[PDB]
Amino acid sequence: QIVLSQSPAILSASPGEKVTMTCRASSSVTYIHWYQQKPGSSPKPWIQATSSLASGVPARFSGSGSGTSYSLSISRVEAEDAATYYCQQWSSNPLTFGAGTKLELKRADAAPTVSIFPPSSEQLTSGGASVVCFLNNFYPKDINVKWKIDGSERQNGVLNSWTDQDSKDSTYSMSSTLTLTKDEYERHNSYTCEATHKTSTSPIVKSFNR
Amino acid sequence: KVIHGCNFSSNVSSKHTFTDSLDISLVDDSAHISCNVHLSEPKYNHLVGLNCPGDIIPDCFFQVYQPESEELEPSNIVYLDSQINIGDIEYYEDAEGDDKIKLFGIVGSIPKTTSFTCICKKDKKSAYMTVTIDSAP
Amino acid sequence: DVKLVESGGGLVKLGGSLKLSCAASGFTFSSYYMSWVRQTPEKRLELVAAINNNGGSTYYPDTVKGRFTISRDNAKNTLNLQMNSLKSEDTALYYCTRQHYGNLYFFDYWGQGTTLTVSSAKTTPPSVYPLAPGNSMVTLGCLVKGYFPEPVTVTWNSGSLSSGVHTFPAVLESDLYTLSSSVTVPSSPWPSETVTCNVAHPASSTKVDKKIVPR
Repeated sequence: QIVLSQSPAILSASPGEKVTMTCRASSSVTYIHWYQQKPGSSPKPWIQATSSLASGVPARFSGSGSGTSYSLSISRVEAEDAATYYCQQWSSNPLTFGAGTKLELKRADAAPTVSIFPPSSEQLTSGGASVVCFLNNFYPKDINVKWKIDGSERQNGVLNSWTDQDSKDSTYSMSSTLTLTKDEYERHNSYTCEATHKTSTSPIVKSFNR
Repeated sequence: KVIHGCNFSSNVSSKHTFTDSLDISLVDDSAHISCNVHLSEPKYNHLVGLNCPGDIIPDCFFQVYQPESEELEPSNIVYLDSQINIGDIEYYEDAEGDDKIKLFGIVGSIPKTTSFTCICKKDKKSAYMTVTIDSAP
Repeated sequence: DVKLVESGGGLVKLGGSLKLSCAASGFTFSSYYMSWVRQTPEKRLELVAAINNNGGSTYYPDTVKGRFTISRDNAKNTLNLQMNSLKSEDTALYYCTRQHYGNLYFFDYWGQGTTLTVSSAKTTPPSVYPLAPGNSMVTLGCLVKGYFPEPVTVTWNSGSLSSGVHTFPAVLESDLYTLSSSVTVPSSPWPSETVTCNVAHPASSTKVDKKIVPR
């Protein structure tokens, strides 16, 4: 019932930066605990009872707050700090957590590499047709994909998937699939996936003709 | 004057004397051991406190931690002034090397019997003092 | 060392029941409060059930109250979670974690978790479709569609093609999963040299190799 709102959802930082993430409660809480989680493992104790660091947590971390507003700060970010930080309260039942703030490492802006793929002959024999669009190795995370069949927009039948930030190059990738029946796919001729990213005001357009 | 409370430090050349002691440096890593203090008088003229060689949670004794519920219910951090409900509490702090001494002084009766807690951490070791102060019969 | 090891997770039909267990070691189990905390696919953490040190008091949020029962056996150092009338929204990674009154109820140790998947879908092998273009670098793909349950492993050229590969997280589509995998190679080795995606789905004992040929 007590809602903990963590902001920002994604904290982009370069190593060396001083950063702060906030935990705002819907009603007053008498303390906040913080936990750190990295992909592949469980949450770990990080800050106990608002400001007391857990064992082994480096001195660059600190926690503060009271009432409805708490925070976690890093005096100088290190690459190993890239993780999700969760805040947690237990001032009334039920005990609740925030949705997490993911501390993400910055890199130079990179435009996505867009590839469009028609449905395979194998899929067409089964009565279906999936048009796939890959938007690879881009930065920052925010991106938009628009599907156009013969110039007209289409929203239904689109499923999207996003990778986590790459551990080696710090980029993100996205997959977009438009699923149609074989009959629906054969009514039209041109298929287009449009990629809107902050790296350019003009979207990257990839198309094919059936 | 004796301090009714817990000395969690391992030092003997201190200027503060505590009624109870629990050497936190000898508690296991990842353990949470209690040191229980109980005051029972019609009228008090007492010092209550702790000596902790590490972090103290919460900001004792201006703030204290509520006693443990018998039901599955949380314990919150509260102000000691409102917990024991007396308006003239005196607070004191001291430090001896890495040891931190936090005390409060109480004079007179307490309206209702009350309990509260203070937590001491040192590295991976932890101990906590629970205090009960009785109201007049 | 303090250790918490969960077990019992698996696939359960809608409305089904399942029992989770957690083996605790390396500490005085009976001195700590124990809880089951789940992590949803969107990475939200939610308390499911809490029990005090002696087992006399429990708490459940309204999302699972009446359906779930937490218990502990302080003679065996075990924590159990009996889950009845399971719903699709109960699909999550379930962690066993401890707290103490004397640490201000801080979850200072957690297990690795046990996965629960609630679905009435049957085990289905995947359909593997090649993704070929209809430039200096060519991007090829592998569309893996309509399988259940997760996971599917995707490699390229039996693992020798490791650079320039991204496998996208699976999405739910008609109660079955669908994912794609991307591979980037120069224009010179393709189609001059073979590029094949190897998809394994251990739940249905299936392995499919799909060679990518030009359209």
